[PDB]
Amino acid sequence: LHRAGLLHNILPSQSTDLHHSVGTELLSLVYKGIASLDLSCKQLASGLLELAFAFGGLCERLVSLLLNPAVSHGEYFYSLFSETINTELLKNLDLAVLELMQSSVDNTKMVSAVLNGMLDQSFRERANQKHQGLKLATTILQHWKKCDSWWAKDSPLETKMAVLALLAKILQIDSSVSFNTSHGSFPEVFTTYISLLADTKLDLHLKGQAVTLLPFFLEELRRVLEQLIVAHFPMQSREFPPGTPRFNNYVDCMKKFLDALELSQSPMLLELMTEVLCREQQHVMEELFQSSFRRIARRGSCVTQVGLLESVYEMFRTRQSFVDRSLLTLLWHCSLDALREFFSTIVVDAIDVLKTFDTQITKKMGYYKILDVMYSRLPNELTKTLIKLCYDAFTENLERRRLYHCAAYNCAISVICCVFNELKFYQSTLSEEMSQFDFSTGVQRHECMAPLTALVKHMHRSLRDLPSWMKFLHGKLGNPIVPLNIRLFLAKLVINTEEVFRPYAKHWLSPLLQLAASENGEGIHYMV
Amino acid sequence: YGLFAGPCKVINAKDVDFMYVELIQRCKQMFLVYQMPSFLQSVASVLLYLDTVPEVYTPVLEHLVVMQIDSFPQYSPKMQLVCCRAIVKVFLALAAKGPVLRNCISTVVHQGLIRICSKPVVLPWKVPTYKDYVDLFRHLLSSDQMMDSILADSLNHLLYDEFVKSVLKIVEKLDLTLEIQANLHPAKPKDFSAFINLVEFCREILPEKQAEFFEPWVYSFSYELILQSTRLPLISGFYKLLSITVRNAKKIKYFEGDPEKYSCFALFVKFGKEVAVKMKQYKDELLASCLTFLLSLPHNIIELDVRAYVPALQMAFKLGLSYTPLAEVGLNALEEWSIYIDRHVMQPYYKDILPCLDGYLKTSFNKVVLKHLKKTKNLSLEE
Amino acid sequence: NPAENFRVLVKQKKASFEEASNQLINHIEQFLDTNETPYFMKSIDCIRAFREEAIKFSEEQRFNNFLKALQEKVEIKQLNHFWEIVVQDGITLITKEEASGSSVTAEEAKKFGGDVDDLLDMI
Repeated sequence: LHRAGLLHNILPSQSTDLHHSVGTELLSLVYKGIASLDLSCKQLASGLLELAFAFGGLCERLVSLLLNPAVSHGEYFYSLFSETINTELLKNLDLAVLELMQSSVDNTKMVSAVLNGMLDQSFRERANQKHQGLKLATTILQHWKKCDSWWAKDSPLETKMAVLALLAKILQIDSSVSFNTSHGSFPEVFTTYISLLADTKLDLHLKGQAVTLLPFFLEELRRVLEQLIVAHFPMQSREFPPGTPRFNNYVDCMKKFLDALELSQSPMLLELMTEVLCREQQHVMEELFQSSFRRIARRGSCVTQVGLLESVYEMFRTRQSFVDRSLLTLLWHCSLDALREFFSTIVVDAIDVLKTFDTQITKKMGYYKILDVMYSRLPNELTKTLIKLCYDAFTENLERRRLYHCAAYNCAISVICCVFNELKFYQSTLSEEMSQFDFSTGVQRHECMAPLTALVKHMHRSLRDLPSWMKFLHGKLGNPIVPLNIRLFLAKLVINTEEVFRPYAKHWLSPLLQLAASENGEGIHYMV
Repeated sequence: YGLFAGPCKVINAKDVDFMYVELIQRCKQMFLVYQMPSFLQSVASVLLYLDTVPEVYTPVLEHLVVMQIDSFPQYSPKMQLVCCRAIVKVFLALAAKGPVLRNCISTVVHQGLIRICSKPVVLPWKVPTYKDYVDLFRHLLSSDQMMDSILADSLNHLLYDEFVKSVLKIVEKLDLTLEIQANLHPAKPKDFSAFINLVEFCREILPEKQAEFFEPWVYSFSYELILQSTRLPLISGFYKLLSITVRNAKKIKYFEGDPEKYSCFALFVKFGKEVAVKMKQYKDELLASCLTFLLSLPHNIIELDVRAYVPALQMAFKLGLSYTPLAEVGLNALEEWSIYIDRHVMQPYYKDILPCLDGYLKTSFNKVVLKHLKKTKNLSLEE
Repeated sequence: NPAENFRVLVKQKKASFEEASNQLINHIEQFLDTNETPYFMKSIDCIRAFREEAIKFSEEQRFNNFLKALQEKVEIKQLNHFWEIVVQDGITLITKEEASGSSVTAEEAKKFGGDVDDLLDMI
């Protein structure tokens, strides 16, 4: 009959549109069950619930009933049939929303419970749309300041994290395209959000697991970022023993930040995380550092990648470790189109700086380490000259100086690929529901010569006696007067490749033999 | 500390939950070894002791507990027992408060079976398995031997009821779609695999327990399952599930043809006749389910139109000749009915029965040295 | 972060605690290229706290020499974030404090080819 659009031909308005016959029985039965139950009476009470929903105005009565403090019993009645309550209240635009938004100044538990029921139900409401959830989110965004008992030092930490969880559910429900910057009621809740970030009373682990919603986003951002992260890691994380509680909190918060930034790819966060990691080696789990860089390099727009790379590069100007630990991952992995843009953007930016003093040397390492990798794809007008400016750099006849020599030589090895390509180099239903429930809980031997061998293989691809300097190196390592470290370098390199010069091994046996003769640091017998 | 918190609930009670709070971080830290049962039993103890808990942990624990099921494979059996006992303890601790009891158990068993059916079926962090948990499962329902010890300082039937409600919401939740592009072309075969996982894991834990616990569902449950059967009356799972159901019903002797009783019997006879006449178009792994259901009915309902049940039974033996369990169960049903139903009504088709009984009649390291053999530690048609 | 740790250490076993000395030395020293000026603020603050605790129990002359030597150390630290900040915020204590006199006297004492190319071609 209700689907036929009639409810008063059989039950006209008793005193109001509320035909309280349904609600009286509902409350009496739902209370008397404790002072008895059945699946039969469960579905029958559900039926009575949609009978009440057929009548109008009962929603305020339900709001009152769930506030029953009999000991609790109102929240108990809600818990018994939260599903039908969600179903009805979804139709309720904001009336009971305001009811709770006012009555919740004291009520804390059941109000949050029913709010999350609203959230998860409208989340389940997705077959047609979720715009009902969006309108509900906007309404509660406006409603936010009409109940203030939470979200300040007027409430305990449990209360604060309760609203943190509720707003997290909202954000993972709502469209971040709006209310991420200034959008009507956005600042109203956003200043609140910032203030709650500043709450030092909460554990930093809880603070991080709250701020994990950061991909939905400005000086306030960065400044709260530093003022929070400073209070976490003095200089070192592994100074705290692995497995100790605060160390575990550190690893949890850092991984949360890493994944959140990997999703958001916000530049200042990149600077902060690089710098905090660019303090000590492998104490900020640099493997996930570089691997998340590997993801984000293929993600995002090319212009975004270029801007982020320029941000970190400018931040670069130990100082060297900053670029060293970080950039190469992006450079070796970011989109090739973005590489064109970024390099073209920094052609003369690097030309000039290409030509105490230790800082100069560190910058020059970085420049060689970025030019060599940028060369690796494809061959402006000035591009002609800069090549030479690299080679001379190695040709110099304190260990940082040898590192510099290696830097220049590796850069030349790179750039010699396409130029001097000739010889003479001049040395589901179930899945979706499972995810919906996950949503409801909200929780789910030294190496410096590798490029040298690579170039050897490349020239083998492009191509006994050769002015490939295997004559020169044959004479070099044939004499034993060559220093032991140099012989080690040459031997370790030539180990990786000998098939290239098979019709020259008929001579190669002679040096190695006298090298094998009474050979004599990282363990002689290994290489022997 | 977990066994100590109760005494600590006396002096410095407000410390107990305090340390309890940090333990949550630990298991969150444990999220991402096999020390889970330690956590489970410790939290079980403290929650038995604790009476005030921040509710923010209620979903987390729901996520946490299911994790150990997730981690249940690759366990050693001993700490499998340890963790199952810890599960019993956590259930008993949470059973103190009825609301949280019912909601948490519902959601956790639901998510658990979700992940269970998520494990794919075979066709011709180590790799886990799905058949293990049923052993776990039998200990879940055979858990008096631990709830007694915990009550020192019914409930399995409560577990049974929760499980029945869970599987009800499962079977009503998932619905299957297919195409034919006689012919079949599933459109969500992953859901097919999940469904058959559900069937293969339940049709053995259901009958081993007592249908007396299942009794509050006998008319209702099967009905919807029959309803589900009526949705796609070409799925073997319906036949197996209802076959287990009717085994349980004859175990509890529900057939006395109550209005619910007579409705049950009427639906039984009508649907059995319908499937016994539509078996013509059903083949192996489907016709097998059909016949196994048809024999699984008791005498009382099938007294009406025994004749229609004869030919499939005939088939059930000649195909039972090729598949021994089918003939075995058909023979058990036949001897049952002969014991209950009089010979006179069975007399006319005896000349029919005997021809299909000709089957099963035409047929005909480790050395002497003491090593406390591991083979000893490792522990048809003639019947 | 180890600031409170060494505070409770020096007020719990009452020693100079060269471990605390190295903790504060590390807490200060790692400010060279990474501009942690807020961490530098917390650093100078825990320096004041440790100076007070040192004058308190037994480490009067201990942190006297410690703070003095670190004062000339930051003086020779030719940085862009250097003893300028220390002096402008350590207007209270930057040097030794035993009782008075020489202590406040110390406070007052501090608180207030290519080469040829460069030198001649462009001078």
